[PDB]
Amino acid sequence: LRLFHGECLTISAADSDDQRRLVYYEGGAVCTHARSLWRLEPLRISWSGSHLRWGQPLRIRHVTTGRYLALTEDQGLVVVDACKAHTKATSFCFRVSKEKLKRDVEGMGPPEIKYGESLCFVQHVASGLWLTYAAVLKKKAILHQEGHMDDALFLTRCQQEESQAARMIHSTAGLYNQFIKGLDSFSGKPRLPIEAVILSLQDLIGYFEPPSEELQHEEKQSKLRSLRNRQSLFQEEGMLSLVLNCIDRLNVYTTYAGEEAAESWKEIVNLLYELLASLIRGNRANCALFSTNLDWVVSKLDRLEASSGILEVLYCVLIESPEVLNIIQENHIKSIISLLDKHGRNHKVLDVLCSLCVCNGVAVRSNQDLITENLLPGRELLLQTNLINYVTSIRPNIFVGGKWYFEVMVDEVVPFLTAQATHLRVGWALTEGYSPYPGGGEGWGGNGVGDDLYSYGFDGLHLWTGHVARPVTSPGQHLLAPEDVVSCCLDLSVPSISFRINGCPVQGVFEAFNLDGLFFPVVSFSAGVKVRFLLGEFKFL
Amino acid sequence: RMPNHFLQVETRRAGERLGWAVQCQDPLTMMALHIPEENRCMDILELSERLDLQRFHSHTLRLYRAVCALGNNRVAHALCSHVDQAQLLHALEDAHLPGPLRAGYYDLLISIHLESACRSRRSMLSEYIVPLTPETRAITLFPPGLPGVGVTTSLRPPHHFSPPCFVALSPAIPLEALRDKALRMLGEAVRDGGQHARDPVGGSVEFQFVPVLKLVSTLLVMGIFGDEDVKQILKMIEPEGLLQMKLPESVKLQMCNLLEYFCDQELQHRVESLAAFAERYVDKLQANQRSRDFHQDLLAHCGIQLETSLSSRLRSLLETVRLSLQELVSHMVVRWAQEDYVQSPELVRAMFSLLHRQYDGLGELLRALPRAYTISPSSVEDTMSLLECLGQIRSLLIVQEENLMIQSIGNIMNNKVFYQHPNLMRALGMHETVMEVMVNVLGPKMVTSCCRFLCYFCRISRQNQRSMFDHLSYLLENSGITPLDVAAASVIDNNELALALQEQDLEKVVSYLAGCGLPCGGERYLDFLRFAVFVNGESVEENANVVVRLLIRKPEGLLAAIEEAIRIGHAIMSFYAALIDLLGRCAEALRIRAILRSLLDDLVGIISLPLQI
Amino acid sequence: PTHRACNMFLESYKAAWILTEDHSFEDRMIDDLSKAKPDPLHQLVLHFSRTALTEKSKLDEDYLYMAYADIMAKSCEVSFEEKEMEKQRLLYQQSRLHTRGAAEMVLQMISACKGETGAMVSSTLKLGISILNGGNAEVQQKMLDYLKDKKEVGFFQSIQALMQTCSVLDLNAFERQNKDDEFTQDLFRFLQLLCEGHNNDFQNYLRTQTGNTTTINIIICTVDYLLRLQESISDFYWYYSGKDVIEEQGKRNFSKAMSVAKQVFNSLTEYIQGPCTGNQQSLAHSRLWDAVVGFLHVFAHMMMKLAQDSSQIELLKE
Amino acid sequence: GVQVETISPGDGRTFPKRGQTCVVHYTGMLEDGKKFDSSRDRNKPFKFMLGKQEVIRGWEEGVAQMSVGQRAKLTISPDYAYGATGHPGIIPPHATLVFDVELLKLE
Repeated sequence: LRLFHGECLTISAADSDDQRRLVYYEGGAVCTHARSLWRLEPLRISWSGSHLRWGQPLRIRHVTTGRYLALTEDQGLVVVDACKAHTKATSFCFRVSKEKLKRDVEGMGPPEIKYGESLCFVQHVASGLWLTYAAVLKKKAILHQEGHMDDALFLTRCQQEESQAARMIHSTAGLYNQFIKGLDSFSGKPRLPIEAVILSLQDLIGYFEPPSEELQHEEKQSKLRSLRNRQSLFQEEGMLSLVLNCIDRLNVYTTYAGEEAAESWKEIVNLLYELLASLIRGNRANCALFSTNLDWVVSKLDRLEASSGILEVLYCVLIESPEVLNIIQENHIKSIISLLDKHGRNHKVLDVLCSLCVCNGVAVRSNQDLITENLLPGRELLLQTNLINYVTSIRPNIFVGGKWYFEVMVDEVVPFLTAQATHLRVGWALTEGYSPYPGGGEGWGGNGVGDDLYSYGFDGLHLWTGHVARPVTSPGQHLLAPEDVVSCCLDLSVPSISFRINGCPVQGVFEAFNLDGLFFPVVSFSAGVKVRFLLGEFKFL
Repeated sequence: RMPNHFLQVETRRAGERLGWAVQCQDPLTMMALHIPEENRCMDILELSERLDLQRFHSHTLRLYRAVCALGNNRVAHALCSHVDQAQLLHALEDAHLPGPLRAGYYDLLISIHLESACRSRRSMLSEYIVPLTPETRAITLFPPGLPGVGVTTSLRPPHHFSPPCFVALSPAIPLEALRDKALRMLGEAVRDGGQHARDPVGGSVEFQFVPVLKLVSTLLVMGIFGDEDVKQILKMIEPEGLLQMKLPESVKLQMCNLLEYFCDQELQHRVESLAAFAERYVDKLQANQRSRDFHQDLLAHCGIQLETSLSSRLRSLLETVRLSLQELVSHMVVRWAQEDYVQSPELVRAMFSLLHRQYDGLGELLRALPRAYTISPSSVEDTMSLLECLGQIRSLLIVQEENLMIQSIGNIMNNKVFYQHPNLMRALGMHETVMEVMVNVLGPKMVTSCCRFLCYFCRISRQNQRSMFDHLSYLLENSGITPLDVAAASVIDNNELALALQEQDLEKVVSYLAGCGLPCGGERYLDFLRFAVFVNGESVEENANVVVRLLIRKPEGLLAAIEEAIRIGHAIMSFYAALIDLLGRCAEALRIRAILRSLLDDLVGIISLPLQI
Repeated sequence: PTHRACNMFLESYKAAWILTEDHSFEDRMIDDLSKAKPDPLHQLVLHFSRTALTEKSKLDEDYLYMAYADIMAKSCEVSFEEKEMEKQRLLYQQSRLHTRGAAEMVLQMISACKGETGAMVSSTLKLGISILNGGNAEVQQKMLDYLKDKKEVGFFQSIQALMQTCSVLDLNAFERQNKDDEFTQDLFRFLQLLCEGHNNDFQNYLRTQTGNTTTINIIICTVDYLLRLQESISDFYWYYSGKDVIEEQGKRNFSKAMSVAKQVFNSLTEYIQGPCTGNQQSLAHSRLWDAVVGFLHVFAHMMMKLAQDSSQIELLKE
Repeated sequence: GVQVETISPGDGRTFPKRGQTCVVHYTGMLEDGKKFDSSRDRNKPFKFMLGKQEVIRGWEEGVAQMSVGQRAKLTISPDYAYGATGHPGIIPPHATLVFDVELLKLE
């Protein structure tokens, strides 16, 4: 329970200069925070849960540290470890009045100290002092012989969920810290709680699992606010700092520690990120804790060990944090996109990048243009697209094994019908592997997409093999005019081919061929364009 | 072997003999994405099987749609370089794409082109600032109801599509061919859906309609369409039908938005016709008053009549102000909630926003009027220069960025209307925008022009100065270090306004002086207090007292510090000067004079300052 | 200056005439949504409930909520025989909202709006007064049932927090206006209407609300308000104790202050109106007696000197 | 530098000059054949005064070699293109541009 002063009792926040010892009164945000909490333990084992009786001795216990409050000569009044917390140094009692002023009750006992209404002066029975405070907002408390009248501390119950959370903070810190100290032991010693730890990780992840969409809205928002609350409740106590430094110490390796342990390690690290994600699914402030830390996340984006979980993390960081969207710059996005290159089309990645691109409401234009310059112009990465015109080919009914020749007069070429130039490759091709399926055939499809293919004409005439547009010169240096007469030649065994525009040579061309195929003439075409075959009505001989 | 699409329609072979004349008739085209990494082209229509890439690619479309960024356009041209215009149009025309992709390309056609223009348009569509042109006179609240008339006029700044040129602001499409296309799409949708044939285009009715009704909805909020096309829309809705169709809880939302454009436009025509009557009646009445400031009160005397035979003309037109979409909207919303238990709250909120707009259109007018503001026909062009600038700053409200706002606020500074019609300016709420940007910036050297703007905005009028005065607690909480001299400009003039201020504001300011125990910020705060108290002549006591009570405690041999400042920076001496000045502006209240005599105790400062010449 | 005179005419024709009592539609609108796995009125109520239940730090000005809340707010021995039909009509309307969960909607809205005193809260209280008006048992019981079935805790934090602000009267503020209580009216009418019909369980609920994690005593708050309010009244008396004759602004807003203190002593008396002894003991050990004492000072001297002249007897009367 | 190549012949007479309103269809692809532009996709012809420096230098110098009606492959040098800057979002730095220009008519 909390101890409201009229504002409430608490200790120093996590990772304090104090080493979390000295007590303080404080108002503000801490009142909702867990470090404000204080378990009240009567000295008796039995019937401790009996109604608190005025003036009975009781150890007070801060939960999140687990430590017991005590008078101490060494540092004045301080909360302190139980091992040092002998009862003489730490007894206390609640009372109606400043005046000064017995038998145990093995039963629930008489009702007395109501929450929020039964004010209760604190007193240390072993010394007879009082919980005075000295006269920023850190109104520090120390024991003292007197104490002015507003010193009264009316009590207020903690929520179930919250105290569960806090004790959970104690167990959690108390496991991960010794995990870390154990990680340090072999960092300098090439050659550990573990499954104890992993159970805690899975359980902390279960404890933070966001509510289902399947839930009705009211229960959903309730469980959701409870979720945000618990997230903050691990936030103030440095659970994020803890998980991040555990991830820091676990990121050193891709494996020291014995092999018995190392096999679980790949789980642990990844599990941690999952755990980490859970603390930042919703609450913005934790993302604000990552605002300075983003570069860290980015490096760990590139780790490719735990892999995807670091990405889900970063995505949780971005989806709910304008600050983080502001701070991010060249390197980080270039590393993100580089991850897109390094895994291959996770859609999560693009979700991360659009989440970078637009904060909830406002746009962040530098980030936008940066996404553009580091994605779009290269074109090599994400699925580029275009409205291609169909190619379609036809051949004379009979193929070829001696030497052979055929003309193909052009009839009616329309250059830029539609956006594309109309396709008219013409030339030899083998049966065994040339299967020009009309819908998409490598590159943008068409004749000449294959080694099997041996082609000529179209767009300055010249030739295609493999796919390459090799621009052999011709005396006319022309395409295929509707008047034009394509001319084609071939020999058996000898791999020679040569072409003529309007009955005159277009130099030598490509040579060596498989005889594995049985060659046939090909006339590819597109749009409304038509052409006369001339297998021999020759107009040139 | 890998199965793939047979190609839904394929080429016309037309061969024969003699020379064997192979032939063709018409072009056909693949919508072909490729994968460069595998260097394999593929038609996107095939993509509805290897659906992992469907997800990836639909998210690429989310990324383009996102990177175009709402209010961004420099980026969009590149998106023209990629997504390709014609490719979009083919993406719309065909009705075999899988639906996330389909809706993704409609979303791109919205974003890359139409969306930014729609942002420029909507915020001004909320405004009702009609010209007193002769064209805006023969409107009449009734035709000699039915929305979508071409006489809507107002000002409402023109769209600016820069053509997507790549040799060397917003990307261009053919607006009319596209309006016709989208119109044909709604018609094809009403038909094919009305026969209840069930392809269903997108693999869902949602994909069959929602993207298209979206495209038409932005397209129509944009003001593209020209009377008869709007008639096509309304005939495809009411008819008087897409509205009567059975629907998924999604398309209904788009119907809610489209119909919301109809009702909003109807409000446009209503307020506009009422203003046209302001001309048609006031031109008459002014001749009546001249046949025989406070003139406004006399106009209120003209407005007392309902409780000078011109009054009967009012007694008809008010009944015109009483007003069949008014049937169907209420009936349909009520049918929708009645038969379905609709979920997705957004659809609901749209529904009953529509519904409250329907049962209380007189009040919709009553809220619409203050934003409406009649304008002289000659000057409107300047407002045409004005509004677009506001659009610009309103583009900046949702975000270099700074140069635009500077040059735009300057363009607003230069305008003649910004002199001549301050009421329009506060009616636009534009200062609230400029403050909004002002605060988004605060959390530099863009702040500055904004402050000159809010200060001069204080200068232009006192009634407007109170309008700036409302924000002072906000403006001061925002001033951690200048907005504070903007507040000073807010407080500078009116005595009633200096009395109007809460003690809490001066408390905030003096708390800022409590934060200045270590400066120039302090002399700034003291200056705000200076305008706060001294007012025009002897300082108002009501504020001066409170300011001194606050300065008893916060702005902390102090006179030695003057000579210590003289031995040298001097800004501390400027702070002590501002302080002794602020205490020099304070004189029941006899005791406070003793409080100030307590700090002559001066004397030596005038001699030391004279010796430091 | 035709544009000037036209804008001015827009301002004047908006200042009057457009202000016809069109609002008669509102009532029918409700039943139009009453027409019939529920009903449209129910859809809209459940939608606003959906809005209230979401965390938002602070609720945004939901214009549509203000509007429909105002709509529902307006939705509600021959003279005795007419009066039974009229009171029963009112109960029919109030149940017309009550069956559709609007009570829990109001309750969640006041909850969600927390300690800010937005105009929207004012609308929630308008609707709450519209729902309770006559002191329905049905509503009070569904609301108490709501508040126990869901231990909100922050609901009374809301009322307490807004009541810590609320409105008073203030002396210097009048001294400088020389050259807004309606919400406190709605609010303590609210708290009175929660307790009308002598609901012992709900008064005791106000005294502590046992199920919640934080007890909060609305009565000691209310008495605190009545206290600061007399303090303001008394100082405002010393503003006029020397002046004899009173300014009409001092006879206007002072009357408003009387409307407030009246609505509030009505709230306390409604809190104690049953013999719920516990609330009595709660309010007795509370600092009300300072407050009745101070009104007794104001009610001595104002009660004498207001009598001195005929113009002020009206203000003496209230 | 820039290296214009003829694709299909024009009139062979009417070369572009100062102050003329050149009217062309074209397409734009990269070294890799990655198209980044195409005038026919718009089905709107492109119109530029030549020598007015509204266009990239390689387009500004190389189209002059073309005749009316002529189609030509302008393998423009990057330095005469967008240069080391590269057109943002579209053209990578130091990317040689490959055009399939078709000059419709000088105006």
